[PDB]
Amino acid sequence: NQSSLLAEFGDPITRVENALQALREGRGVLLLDDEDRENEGDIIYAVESLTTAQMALMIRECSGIVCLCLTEAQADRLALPPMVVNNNSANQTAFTVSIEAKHGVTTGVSAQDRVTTIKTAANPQAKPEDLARPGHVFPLRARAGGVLARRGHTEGTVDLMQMAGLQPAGVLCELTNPDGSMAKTPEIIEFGKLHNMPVLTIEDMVQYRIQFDLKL
Amino acid sequence: NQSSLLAEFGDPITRVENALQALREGRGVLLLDDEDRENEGDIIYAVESLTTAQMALMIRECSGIVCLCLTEAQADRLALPPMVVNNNSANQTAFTVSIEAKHGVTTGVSAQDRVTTIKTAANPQAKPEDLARPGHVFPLRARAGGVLARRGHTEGTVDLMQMAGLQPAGVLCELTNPDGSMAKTPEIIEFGKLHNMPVLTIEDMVQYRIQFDLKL
Ligand SMILES: O=C(CO)[C@H](O)[C@H](O)COP(=O)(O)O
Ligand SMILES: O=C(CO)[C@H](O)[C@H](O)COP(=O)(O)O
Ligand SMILES: [Mn+2]
Ligand SMILES: [Mn+2]
Ligand SMILES: [Mn+2]
Ligand SMILES: [Mn+2]
Repeated sequence: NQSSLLAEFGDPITRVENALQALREGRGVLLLDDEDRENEGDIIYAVESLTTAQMALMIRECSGIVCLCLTEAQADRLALPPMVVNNNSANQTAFTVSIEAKHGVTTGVSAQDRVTTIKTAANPQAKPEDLARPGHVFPLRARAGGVLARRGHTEGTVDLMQMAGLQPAGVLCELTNPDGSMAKTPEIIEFGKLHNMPVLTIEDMVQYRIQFDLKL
Repeated sequence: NQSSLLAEFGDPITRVENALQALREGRGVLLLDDEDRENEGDIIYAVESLTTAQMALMIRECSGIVCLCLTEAQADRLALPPMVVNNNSANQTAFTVSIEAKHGVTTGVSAQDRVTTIKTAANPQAKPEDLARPGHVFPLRARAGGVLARRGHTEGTVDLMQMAGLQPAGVLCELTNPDGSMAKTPEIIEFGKLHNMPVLTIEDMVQYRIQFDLKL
């Protein structure tokens, strides 16, 4: 069972602490949501240490649809409305209109261009016009309350950054197997081993926030 | 120079004929746009023969942001408005709001789910509600006139399908190098060799349409 499979990463508190420490060191982590939800593992990286090589890894190993998780304040600062008014997607994933950096990029898709666009959007001094729309980076609005309000990877990502003392912005992308099927827990653990990436779950995060009166 | 590099695929007419023949056989092709434009090569597949293995190849070898090129009529039939009203992206790429199949899929990202969503959207009997919005497939509206009106991969894709006698819908995604840089003409030719994919250019297509009074 999943809990058993993740015992080798530690108990849930340790799984969380190790994930926060990796983010502080500028490395990436792997977050699983609930098995009854998507049952998917996302590579997560902090924006402030994001490199081209980290972006290249997400693109060649994940779905390629790399999302920027932002606070509501930061999405508002950028004037990013939701992509659609009545979002009838399954999880109601909070996609804004997509974005490209307006300067410093060419077609927008190269790993470097995506990082340039991500760092431009996430800049606390960003202004709306720094971003052309549409583009090849996909922002997601994290709910206030984080994973204590919505058990999504979006909220997990921004919560991880805050809990780690980092700028509240991170990127994510779903781990995909070579044959196009989505990575399940055994493949996610194995990929974390290869790439020295801690593995944790939203459930670990909820327990942790609800054991250390953590309001972010 | 590029023209020289592509002489080994034939003269421009032959490059086009070989691309149309591969599509009819259900294989994929590689389309380059103008060197002064994006200078990028897209893997293109026809929707009607699209398989999970073909979708898995685009995801692990390309940007992962897989687009469905549709006619204006078909995008209208699906009630797909442009993602943004004032599109200030560089090429004014005609992104609609993104889509997922409403039935037959789980999270939407697996290669199989994307094909399910693509085949649902492209179905000539499709209705708007067959697609949830937003999602993980990105439709693009091809301009009337095709590449004789707009020299984009979008129009190249739908034009290729029509010229080949196929249903006017195809998918595309930009060929990406392992390190995240975008594939340039030498890498595109080499990738076409490996995967037995013809290579052609929008310029080949414009010449061809303007040498065989081809109005589609
Ligand atoms: O759809 C996705 C991004 O395109 C992934 O499923 C991402 O994890 C969605 O976020 P969430 O888990 O918060 O709904
Ligand atoms: O942006 C893209 C898809 O996301 C690619 O550049 C695609 O080729 C864009 O289409 P076009 O060449 O017609 O502008
Ligand atoms: Mn910020
Ligand atoms: Mn998710
Ligand atoms: Mn059609
Ligand atoms: Mn293009």
